[PDB]
Amino acid sequence: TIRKHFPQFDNFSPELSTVTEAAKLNIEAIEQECSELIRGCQNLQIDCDS
Amino acid sequence: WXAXCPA
Amino acid sequence: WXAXCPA
Amino acid sequence: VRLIVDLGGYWNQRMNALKVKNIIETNYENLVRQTKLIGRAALELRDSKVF
Amino acid sequence: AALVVDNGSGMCKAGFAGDDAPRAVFPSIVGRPRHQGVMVGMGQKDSYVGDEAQSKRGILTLKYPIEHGIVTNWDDMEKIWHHTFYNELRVAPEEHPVLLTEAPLNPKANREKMTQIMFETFNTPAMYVAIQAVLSLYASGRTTGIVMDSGDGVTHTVPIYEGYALPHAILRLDLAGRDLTDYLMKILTERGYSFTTTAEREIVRDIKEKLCYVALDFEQEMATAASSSSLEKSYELPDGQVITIGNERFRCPEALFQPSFLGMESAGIHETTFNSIMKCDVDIRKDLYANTVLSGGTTMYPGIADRMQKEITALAPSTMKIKIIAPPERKYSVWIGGSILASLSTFQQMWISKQEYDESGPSIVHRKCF
Amino acid sequence: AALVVDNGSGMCKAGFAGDDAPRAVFPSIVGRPRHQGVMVGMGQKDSYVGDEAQSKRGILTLKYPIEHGIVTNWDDMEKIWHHTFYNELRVAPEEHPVLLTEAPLNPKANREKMTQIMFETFNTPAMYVAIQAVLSLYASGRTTGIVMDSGDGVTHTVPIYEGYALPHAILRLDLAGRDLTDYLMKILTERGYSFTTTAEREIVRDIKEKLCYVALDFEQEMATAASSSSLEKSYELPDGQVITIGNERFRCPEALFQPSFLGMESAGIHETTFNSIMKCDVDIRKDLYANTVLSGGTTMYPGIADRMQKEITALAPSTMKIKIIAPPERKYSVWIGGSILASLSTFQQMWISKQEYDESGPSIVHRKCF
Ligand SMILES: Nc1ncnc2c1ncn2[C@@H]1O[C@H](COP(=O)(O)OP(=O)(O)O)[C@@H](O)[C@H]1O
Ligand SMILES: Nc1ncnc2c1ncn2[C@@H]1O[C@H](COP(=O)(O)OP(=O)(O)O)[C@@H](O)[C@H]1O
Ligand SMILES: [Mg+2]
Ligand SMILES: [Mg+2]
Repeated sequence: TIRKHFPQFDNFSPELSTVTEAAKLNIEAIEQECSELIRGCQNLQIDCDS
Repeated sequence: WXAXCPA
Repeated sequence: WXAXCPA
Repeated sequence: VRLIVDLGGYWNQRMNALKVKNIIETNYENLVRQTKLIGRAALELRDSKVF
Repeated sequence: AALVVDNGSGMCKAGFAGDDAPRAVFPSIVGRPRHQGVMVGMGQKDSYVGDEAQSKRGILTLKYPIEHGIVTNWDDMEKIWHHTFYNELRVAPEEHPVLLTEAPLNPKANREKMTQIMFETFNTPAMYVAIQAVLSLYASGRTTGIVMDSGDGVTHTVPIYEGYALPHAILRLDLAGRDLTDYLMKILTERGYSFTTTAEREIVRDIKEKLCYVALDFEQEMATAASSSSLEKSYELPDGQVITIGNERFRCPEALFQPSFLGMESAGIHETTFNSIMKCDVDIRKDLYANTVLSGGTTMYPGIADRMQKEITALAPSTMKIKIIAPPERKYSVWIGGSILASLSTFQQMWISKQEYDESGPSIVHRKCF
Repeated sequence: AALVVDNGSGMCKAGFAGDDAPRAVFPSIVGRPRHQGVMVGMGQKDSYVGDEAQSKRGILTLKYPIEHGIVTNWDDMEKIWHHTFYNELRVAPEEHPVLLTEAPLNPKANREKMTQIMFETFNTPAMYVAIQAVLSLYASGRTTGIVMDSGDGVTHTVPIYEGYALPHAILRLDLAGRDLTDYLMKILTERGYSFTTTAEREIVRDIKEKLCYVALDFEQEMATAASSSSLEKSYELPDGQVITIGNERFRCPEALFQPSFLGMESAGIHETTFNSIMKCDVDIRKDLYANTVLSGGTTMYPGIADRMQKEITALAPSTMKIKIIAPPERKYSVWIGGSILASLSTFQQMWISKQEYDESGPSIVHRKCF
C-alpha cells in the first residue's frame, strides 16, 4: 500500500538511524553509571578539603 | 582423539 | 599449475 | 608493613582518590558522546513528520 | 637452577629460570627419510629432530608428534626431549627440576604419561605441570584477567580472577593456525598454486607469518579487492618462483571470527570470548572486560586487536569498557611467565618429589598439579 | 475432541483428551542447513524440525527455540506447532479446542503472545492454559503437594494446594538436563572423547539416558570406581566406534545434588525442596512432606529416588516422615494430567471462546484463565 500510493513513506529507515543506535543503549544504566561519578567526586571534595 | 577429531 | 606440479 | 600497616590510616582514602581520577580520565569523554547520542535521537523522532 | 620447557603443537622452546629469553628455539618436528640411502660417507642418521630436519626437509617425511595439544606419538616425543636436553640445552636432567606446560581440558592420559617419562627416562629431581594460558597472564604482570591463547592446535579461552583460574568457564576451541594453514592452501589453489605435501606445508607456514593480516571490515575490504591492485604482494618461493596473492591476505585470518568457512559449527573467536565471560559472576565481569589479554603465535596478525576490539564492542553492552592488551613479545609469554614462576621462592614447595612419585605412581599428577 | 499440546524445552508432546499416552512425541528442535545444495530437483525444504530434523541432523544447525523457559524466537515456535497439528497429528485445528501449558513464574509478556498467535494463525475455537507443575500431580491423582519439576530448560519447585499455585513459594533453580549434558561433555573429554558440536550434543544426551545413574554415596563410589573396572560400561557410537566410561555414570547426575561442581552458588534440589517448604504455612507443612512427587525426564536416573529421600531426611526434622512419590509414568505426567483436565465435564466452564476474545482482546487471558 505504501509503495503504491505513498512515495513519501517509501523508506523511513535511512531518515531515522539514530533511533536504531540508541536502541542498543540501555538508558537506566547510563544514568546510574554517570550519577555515581557525581557521588564519588563530591565525596572527594569533602575528603580532600575536610 | 579417540572418539572425535583426529587426535 | 603455476606453483607446484606441471599444470 | 611499610605500606599497608604503616599507612592504613589514610591509605584507602588515597586509593579512593586515585581510582576516581583514572576513571574520570577514561569514561568521561565517551559518556558525553553517549548522552549526546540519546538526546539527538529523541529530538529526531519528535521532529520526524514522516514517522 | 630449574629448567623450563614449553612443549607446543608446532613450536617448542626451552631455557633457564630467571632468564628473559628462551635459550633454545627450534620447531618440534621429527621426520624420517622416505628415500633409501645411497652414499655411506656421512652418518645418515635414522631420524632428525628440530632445526636439523627443516634444513633437509625436502627429503624427510615431517610428522608432528603432538596434535591439538595432545601427544599422539610418545615414541617420537622422547626424541625431542632427548635432543633438547643434550644437544640444544646441553645439560644433564638429573640435577635440575624441570617444568612442563599443557593446554587446559586435555585427556588424563596425556599428562600422566609425561610424568612417567620424566621420572623414569630422564630421572629429573622434581617436576611440575602448569596450564599454558594461565602462565601467559603472569608475563603481563596481572592476576585478574582473561587470556586469549591461540597457538597451533588449541585456542582456549580462560578467565583468571585470582592466583588460580576458573575451570568451569574454560572454553577450548580446536581452531588455530594449523587449521589456517590447511585453509589458505585450498583457497590458494584458486590462483593456480598447488601445495599438498608436508614439506611445502612449512612453505605455506611462512607466507602466513609474513603477508596475512586482519581486515577491520571484511565486507568493505572484499569490495575494495574487487577493483584489483593496491593489495597484491609478491613473494619469492624457495624454488625461485614469485607468487602474487590478492584477497586471500585477509580472507584466511578472517576465518577466526567466521568458522563457517572451515565447516565447523563453533562460533568465532570473538564470540567465544563473550560466552566465557557470561559464565562467570557479574561482579568479576567488570574487571575481566578491561583485562583482556591476547597470546599465542596466531595473535601476531597486524590489526587483530583492533578488529577484535570492534567485534566484542558490538556484542558487549556499551556500559562496560573493553581494553585489549597486546604486549609486543606475547609470542613467548608462556615461557617468560614460567621463568618468573620458577624463580619464585614459594614454588619450592609445589615441586613434586621423586620419592613422592614412587609412592603414588603416575597418578599423583592429577591431585598435585593443576 | 480437545487437543492437548505440551510445548517443552526438549520434547514436544501432543495427543487427545482421554488418551493414556501422547500421540506424537518428537524433539523440539528447528534446523537450517549450513551448506548449499548441489543436487537439484529434490524439493529440499528450507527448515527442518522434529524427528526428520533429527534424522538428518548431521548437515543441519539445530536450534532450540526455547531456552531457559523463555521463548527466544517466536517465528520458529509456530513452525513446530504448525508441524505439530497438520503433520504429526494430521488434524485440522479449526474444529478442535487445544490445550497448552505454561511455566511457573512466567513473565506476562509471553502469555498473550501464545494467545495472539493461536486465535489468529490457527483460529482454534477454544483455549485454556495451566501450569505444567499443576498438571504433574493431577496425573499422580492428588491435588495438594509439592512437585520436583525438572526438565531440559528450567527446574521449578511448586507446593500446590487444592490445585492453586503459590507464587511466593515458587523457587526457580537453573540446574536442568541441558546443563548436565553440557557438564557431561566437559568431563567426558578426560577419557579422550571430544564432543563439541550441536549435532553430537544429542549423542551424549543418548549416552546419559542409558548409562548414567545416581549413586547412593558419592565418596564410597569413587573409591570403588577407581579400584575396580566393574562399573565401566561400553557404548556404541553411530559411526561404529566403541567408548567406555568408568566413573562418569554417577558423576554427571551428582551435579544435580552438588551444583558447586558446575560452580553455581545455588545449592541442589534436595535443599531447594526443603527451602521451598520453609516458605509455606506451618499447619499445612505436614501434608506437603508426605506427598512430594517427581516429574520430568531429568528425574529418570536410576537410584535417584532413594538418594534424595536419604538426603532430605537429614535436612528434615526427625519427627517428620518423608514419602517420595515417583510414578514410573512421570515422564508423560504433565501431558497425561492435561488430558485428564481436558476430559472433565466441568472443564467447559473456563473455556475462552473466539467470540469473547474479540471484544475482550489479548488481556482477557490474565483474568479468565489466570
Ligand atoms: N609473524 C607471524 N604472523 C602470523 N603468525 C605467526 C607469526 N609467527 C608465528 N606465527 C604462528 O604461531 C604459531 C606458533 O606460535 P606459538 O604459540 O609460539 O607456538 P606453539 O603454537 O607451537 O605453542 C605458528 O604455527 C605460526 O603459524
Ligand atoms: N531415561 C532418561 N535418563 C536421563 N534423562 C532423560 C531420560 N529420558 C529423558 N531424559 C531427559 O529429559 C529431557 C526431557 O525434558 P522434558 O521433560 O520434555 O522438558 P519439558 O518438561 O519442558 O517438556 C530430555 O532433554 C532428556 O535429556
Ligand atoms: Mg603455544
Ligand atoms: Mg518441564
